[PDB]
Amino acid sequence: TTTQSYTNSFTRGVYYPDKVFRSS
Amino acid sequence: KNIDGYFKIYSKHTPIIGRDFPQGFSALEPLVDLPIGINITRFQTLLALNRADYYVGYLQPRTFLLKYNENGTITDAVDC
Amino acid sequence: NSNKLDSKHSGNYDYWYRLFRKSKLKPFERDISTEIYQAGNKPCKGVKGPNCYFPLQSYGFRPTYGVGHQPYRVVVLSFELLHAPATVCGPKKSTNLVKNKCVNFNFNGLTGTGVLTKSNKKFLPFQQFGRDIVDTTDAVRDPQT
Ligand SMILES: *[C@@H]1O[C@H](CO)[C@@H](O)[C@H](O)[C@H]1NC(C)=O
Ligand SMILES: *[C@@H]1O[C@H](CO)[C@@H](O)[C@H](O)[C@H]1NC(C)=O
Ligand SMILES: *[C@@H]1O[C@H](CO)[C@@H](O)[C@H](O)[C@H]1NC(C)=O
Repeated sequence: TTTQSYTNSFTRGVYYPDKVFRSS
Repeated sequence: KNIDGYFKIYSKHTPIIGRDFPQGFSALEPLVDLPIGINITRFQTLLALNRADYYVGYLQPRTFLLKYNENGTITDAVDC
Repeated sequence: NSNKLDSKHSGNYDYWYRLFRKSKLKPFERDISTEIYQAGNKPCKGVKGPNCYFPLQSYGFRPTYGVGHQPYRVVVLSFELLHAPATVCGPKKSTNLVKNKCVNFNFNGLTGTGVLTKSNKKFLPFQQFGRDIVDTTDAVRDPQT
């Protein structure tokens, strides 16, 4: 079985869109 | 994601803190890229054997601003 | 021409081929079957000789024929050059570096002009390209170094 609880993601789930180095 | 095929997978492993779902920023790094090119509309999970997880979210096209670290990593991001 | 692997003394009748098929063969179709061709109106499959022939005959090969009868080895290549994710491509050629010099570079498909040298970047392992604030290619990772 499983539950269908709902929560808030807050700030999370950010990946690199590309593979291009960037600084500052 | 399956944009124009070209299946995309990103992963990152954090030992977590006393809580389960944190707020501290954590970048997501790519692992593999290969041309699947098949219809993907349904999603299912697999389990294990034994004798509070599987947090699932969805994505929408949004505009984001990301602060790139001097080393090239990501330190802070903000939704628009 | 393969007259050494498909030819030995005392003959060889290993290969087969079909001169008798009910119709033509559609593009890229294999019709491996042993069905005796019908002649006239007999449903004959027990009769072996007249008016009931085996569908396939032999390619009996020996080291001594004419050129037109030698066991030629034929391999055909079919490509699919359509709008699809490329999977098989040719042997792209690599060259030297020659640093501290104005050199035309063609790094992994990123072609340009300039002078290249060693850097002290902090490229992540997954990283391949480099840029700046104005989105102009700044640094490139050597794919073979
Ligand atoms: C989404 O979560 C927040 C708080 O966690 C709140 O807006 C609401 O409970 C949820 N919205 C739903 C379930 O539609
Ligand atoms: C599957 O994908 C193709 C193109 O990738 C599309 O033309 C087709 O409508 C899709 N079929 C679905 C989503 O059932
Ligand atoms: C590239 O391939 C050559 C040939 O095997 C090998 O000697 C060299 O170490 C390789 N270098 C890298 C960076 O993979």
